[PDB]
Amino acid sequence: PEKTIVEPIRLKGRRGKIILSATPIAGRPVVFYGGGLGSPLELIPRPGSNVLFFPYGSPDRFQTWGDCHTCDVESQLMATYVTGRRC
Amino acid sequence: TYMKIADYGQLGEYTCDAKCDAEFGEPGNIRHLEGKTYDYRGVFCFNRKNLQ
Repeated sequence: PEKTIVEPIRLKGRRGKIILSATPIAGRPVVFYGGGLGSPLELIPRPGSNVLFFPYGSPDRFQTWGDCHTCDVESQLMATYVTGRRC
Repeated sequence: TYMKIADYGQLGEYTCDAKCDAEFGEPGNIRHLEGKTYDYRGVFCFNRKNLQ
């Protein structure tokens, strides 16, 4: 119980539905980072479920146009939260 | 490549009179220098998906 998970997210949908594989606890803000986001951003999940809606308004986009060591493909977006129960 | 005049050197002194002679002095100097041209190059690439 009280496990913590960092896992990559593969965005799905034109409204941006994110499915987490562990149902964040209850009210702890799950945090998304990487994936061009200039700063980590927090979101509250719905209790018991694991579906989130990504805010379409993006905070930042730290793109890297022009690079021949990685072909500036992308850094993938991750997410971090805690799962399971307390007692 | 291009020429350059190092120095004209001295030619002829204030000789005396009644002296059937002259002095060869000291000739000048002309050097011949040259120079290259250097290149400047670079490279940059894309991914053709975000570019589209």
